[PDB]
Amino acid sequence: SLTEIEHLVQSVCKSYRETCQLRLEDLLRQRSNIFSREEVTGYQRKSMWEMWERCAHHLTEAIQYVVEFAKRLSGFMELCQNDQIVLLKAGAMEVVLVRMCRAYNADNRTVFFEGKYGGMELFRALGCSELISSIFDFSHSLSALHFSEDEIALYTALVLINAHRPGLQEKRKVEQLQYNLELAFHHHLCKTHRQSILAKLPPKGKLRSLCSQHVERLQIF
Ligand SMILES: O=S(=O)(c1ccccc1)N(CC(F)(F)F)c1ccc(C(O)(C(F)(F)F)C(F)(F)F)cc1
Repeated sequence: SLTEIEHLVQSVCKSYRETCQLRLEDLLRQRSNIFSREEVTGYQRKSMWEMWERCAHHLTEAIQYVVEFAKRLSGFMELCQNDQIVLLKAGAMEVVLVRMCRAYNADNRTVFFEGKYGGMELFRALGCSELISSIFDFSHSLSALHFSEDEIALYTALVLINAHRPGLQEKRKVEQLQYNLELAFHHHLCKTHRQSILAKLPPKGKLRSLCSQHVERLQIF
């Protein structure tokens, strides 16, 4: 019914609030805390290897919270061990990317990274301009939509629970789950007068195309 769906919305948003890693109020009030021209040089002078192993640490950490988010998600636990791993190893990464836009400031084109805010010149040492630019451009486009926490909660759930991932065994059951989440998302945008964000959402395939490029560069190192 309908009450079930309102419950599902509430259920999903609680799970995100508990597992958002960084509170929005902390990220917003620290927007004035910017790296000095000296501190950026410090990061710029580091080696690829140090810089890669730092970023890979923050990512793994972020993925832990995404995993904890998936576990609190209604229906996910009921799935088999195979489909759980299929959905996670495909989408955990994609969720992390979506989550990142909260840490992005469009006013000065900076991102929160290890305590302070800094532009993309901070990652010079990684040696991959195009990849970093992708991340910033993607976050910038998502930041203009002013995603609420609940919108992020519901959207990331749908990113993660997708019945189009190859190698699913219990496909029919993942469809059912996705379904209810789609409805929950649409219901809530209606309740909040935010139906507008749908047409402004990233096209399906974009998220996946980004991740696939990021994972390939990463596996090198
Ligand atoms: O905090 S991060 O290191 C970060 C990287 C770049 C810009 C801002 C923040 N981290 C973001 C996270 F949400 F995971 F904390 C992050 C680390 C590494 C990446 C990479 O995409 C990849 F491929 F290594 F996973 C890349 F290193 F390529 F940038 C992406 C994001």
